[PDB]
Amino acid sequence: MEYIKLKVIGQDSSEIHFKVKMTTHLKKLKESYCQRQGVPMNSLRFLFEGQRIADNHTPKELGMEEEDVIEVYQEQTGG
Amino acid sequence: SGIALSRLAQERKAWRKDHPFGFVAVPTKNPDGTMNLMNWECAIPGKKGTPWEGGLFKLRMLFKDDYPSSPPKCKFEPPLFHPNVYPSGTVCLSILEEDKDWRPAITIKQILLGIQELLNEPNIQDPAQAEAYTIYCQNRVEYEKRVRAQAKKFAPS
Ligand code: NA
Repeated sequence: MEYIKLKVIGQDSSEIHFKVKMTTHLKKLKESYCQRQGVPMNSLRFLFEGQRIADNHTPKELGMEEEDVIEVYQEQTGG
Repeated sequence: SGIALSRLAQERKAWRKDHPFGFVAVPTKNPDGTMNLMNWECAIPGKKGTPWEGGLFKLRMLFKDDYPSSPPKCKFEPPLFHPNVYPSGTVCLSILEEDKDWRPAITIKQILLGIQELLNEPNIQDPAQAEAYTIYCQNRVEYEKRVRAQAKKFAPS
């Protein structure tokens, strides 16, 4: 868009902000977020408008925009 | 490094599930709540039934971006009296060398356990600390005395 700022928010109200291309698979964003939390990739789920974000979803596909929010949750919860 | 961080996340998850009693291993949390898995603050309990018993010895564990193909560096803070710990606190141990006995399959649990065992049974093939070493070999009595005073110094109180 070419890059949009996406916000990832957890239960604690903490935010981490990513600049991503609309074109790029959201796996990289997920991967980085997990890294910043020090937890495996398979332990967190990311939702946009209440729907799970797949590894091969792109911001273009899901219709995302500047400053949109992704909510992150523990799988299960587990993990 | 994705490879290093993905493995250290597995390590941390497994530690949280189950680790040996008395051992501590906590990755460094940044002021902002985010994690630095390349630097872990640890503690080793002195082995039971030995002059080390009762001591809880802090060791820092530092990982490089080529972890797990590379070993961590393991540093006692403060340095300990022991033949195989350099005056720096850095542990001399073969599983902490790619060219000796480090392999990717070695976990943080096995590292900490490896070092706890080393504390108790020194390798006389590696004098890292010449005065601890000389006393170990030539005056076991004074050695044991210093070991017990040091365990006592680092006993939770
Ligand atoms: Na090495």
